[PDB]
Amino acid sequence: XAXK
Amino acid sequence: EKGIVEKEGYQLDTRRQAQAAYPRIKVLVIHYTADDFDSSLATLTDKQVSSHYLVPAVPPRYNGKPRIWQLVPEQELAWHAGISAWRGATRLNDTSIGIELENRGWQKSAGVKYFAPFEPAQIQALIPLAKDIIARYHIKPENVVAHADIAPQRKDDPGPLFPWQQLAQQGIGAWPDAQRVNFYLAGRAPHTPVDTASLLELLARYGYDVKPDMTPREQRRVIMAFQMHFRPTLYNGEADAETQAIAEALLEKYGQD
Repeated sequence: XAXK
Repeated sequence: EKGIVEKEGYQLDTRRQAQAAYPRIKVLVIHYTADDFDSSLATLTDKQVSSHYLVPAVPPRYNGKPRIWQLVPEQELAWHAGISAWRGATRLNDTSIGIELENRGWQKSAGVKYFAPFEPAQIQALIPLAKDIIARYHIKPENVVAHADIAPQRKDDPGPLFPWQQLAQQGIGAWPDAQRVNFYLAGRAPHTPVDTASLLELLARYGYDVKPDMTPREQRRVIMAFQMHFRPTLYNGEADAETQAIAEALLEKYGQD
């Protein structure tokens, strides 16, 4: 894997 | 009262509903964790990244059903997509739901980046959750995507071992009609080299982030991302006739929005  | 709502300061009249009202959620993004369950759960509840769902590799079962972890209300965005682009949109966190799948990802083993197979129990758990999500928001098949699809320079997940075709047969995500891929192949051997620029245009229009001046490396990552999803037998990022035909058949069937 995730990834703001 | 009959379609009337009270507030501090004003009344709302809800009696007249507009025809033009649509979900804010349009995209379902698939990830792997590259880490074990407890560690992924820790990370996805911290202050740098999150996802809406976390599916264990083999979900425990209760009441005859696999248990999946929901970390973030669907109404809210999760920090899963990052810097991202799909089909004209950016900031994919804003408009997507993110599902994280406990899976090791890739490990370089004698230079060869080797990916990890997905536990069939996990895929079996994923299918009804994806179906419900897709129903709820009327998510179009082409908007069920890999993270690599929306950030091809940064991410590979969920990778070339992810069973996209299996999911497509369950009504989850985009897949080209085989007769049309053959039609667009137009007599070429699958690995016949094709013009890179021409292929990138098609990928751009299908939804991939393609910028006007890219190094060969960067052009490879885009094509590779597409192949990992739609032609996983070879995902070296070289433009060939099979890759192009798939892109052409996808565009024919699902368009560009």
